[PDB]
Amino acid sequence: MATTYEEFAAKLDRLDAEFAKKMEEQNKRFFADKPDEATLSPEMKEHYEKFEKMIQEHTDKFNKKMREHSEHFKAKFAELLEQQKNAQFPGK
Repeated sequence: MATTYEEFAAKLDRLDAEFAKKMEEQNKRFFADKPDEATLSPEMKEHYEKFEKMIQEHTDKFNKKMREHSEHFKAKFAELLEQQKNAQFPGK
């Protein structure tokens, strides 16, 4: 279900606010590698790999300026999963 992420990661690349600060937490993937029930797949680890490359490229500094709108972006994560989940299930 990486789609939900592949769809948001495409539009978030223009914000580098949340996704930019979320990728930096990748290092935590180790300390938090432990099982959390969800046992999510690397579906997001394969796509997010395209964002990190932007961090050191410039996004790292962008997240500082776009951080002003990161308030509404950090929330998008909630709808991110609904983006596709809803895109392939028209009802509500």
